[PDB]
Amino acid sequence: TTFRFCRDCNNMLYPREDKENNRLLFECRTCSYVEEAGSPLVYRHELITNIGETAGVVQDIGSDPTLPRSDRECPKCHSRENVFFQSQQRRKDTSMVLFFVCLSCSHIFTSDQKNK
Amino acid sequence: DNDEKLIIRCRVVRPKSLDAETEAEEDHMLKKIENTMLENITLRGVENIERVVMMK
Amino acid sequence: YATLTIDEAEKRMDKKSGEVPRWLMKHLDNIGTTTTRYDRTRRKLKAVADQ
Amino acid sequence: QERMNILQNFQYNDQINTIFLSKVGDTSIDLPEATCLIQISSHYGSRRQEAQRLGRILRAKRRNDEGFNAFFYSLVSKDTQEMYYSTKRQAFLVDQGYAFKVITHLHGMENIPNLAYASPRERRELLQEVLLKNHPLIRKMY
Ligand SMILES: [Zn+2]
Ligand SMILES: [Zn+2]
Repeated sequence: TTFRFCRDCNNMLYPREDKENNRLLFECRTCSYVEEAGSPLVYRHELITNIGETAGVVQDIGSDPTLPRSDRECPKCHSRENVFFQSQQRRKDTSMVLFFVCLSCSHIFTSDQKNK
Repeated sequence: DNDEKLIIRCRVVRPKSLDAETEAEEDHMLKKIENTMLENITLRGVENIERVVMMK
Repeated sequence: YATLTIDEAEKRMDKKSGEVPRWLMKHLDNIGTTTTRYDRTRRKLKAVADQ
Repeated sequence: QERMNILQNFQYNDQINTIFLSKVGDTSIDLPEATCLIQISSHYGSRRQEAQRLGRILRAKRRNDEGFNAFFYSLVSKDTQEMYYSTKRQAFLVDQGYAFKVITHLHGMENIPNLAYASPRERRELLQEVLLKNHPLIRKMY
């Protein structure tokens, strides 16, 4: 949703309907810090979410020994060594597709040919 | 049904009378309305039924 | 930003009342109740200075 | 409740001795005893209404008093249809025997304390006043 915060007291703003121009105005509840909104979206709720299947990837992901190694193709540097792990989300109806992280360039790629 | 984007849209109708405080708190009641379509609307079937499978 | 007291807060956040309005203290500031210390001193300063 | 309050204020309280009534008092309803009636207007030439109003004061308390005479005045507008309507209305009462004595002069108009519409402009203002006379969740959103 990309919440915006006030620049005076650091409080996240709320949308307010005005009949002067009929535009989305995000204002601060504390000091009336009124600003324009760069997107008409104010509320979003997903039932099935693909965000978090690649979570936890840092610059030192390949240094951890218990993550298994493969010999797949990394399409950024053509490397023969990479680590792989499934989706870290624990949903009961999630897929079993893997995610592969290269060590040379830290590029992530999935093994979903239905998606590809 | 043949569209690549599966979008259904809804709006609520404003009354002819003036609303001095309803429009300010409209977002919360629209959230409540989304919540009451989330679980309280039955497209088809009867209550107290979870999942049906077929066997031969 | 003209913070309020607690005696109204406990009554508002009990289930006695309905939905909390989004701009309640903006309406209170338009009325002029429980404002900042700066405005509270400025009102007395402009009352004394006009005499 | 307002009607009953006015009725007991008429019956018991002494600073209210005059009560103005519409056609409701013409019918058979309970009214306090009175000795004086003033009939300003009426529903055209109805002979029934005259005796209906006159029977209200026929049950006066002072009937045992010697020399007591109940008062029944019929205010009419001269040279207009009040004369015709009242002459038609008094036919049953004069057939019963009552005599309607005419009064064209009242001693006290010259030295009345309160003069109503004495000024010509107030009379004109009254004249143009008469002329100008003739889903358990969506329920909170509305
Ligand atoms: Zn602020
Ligand atoms: Zn690579």
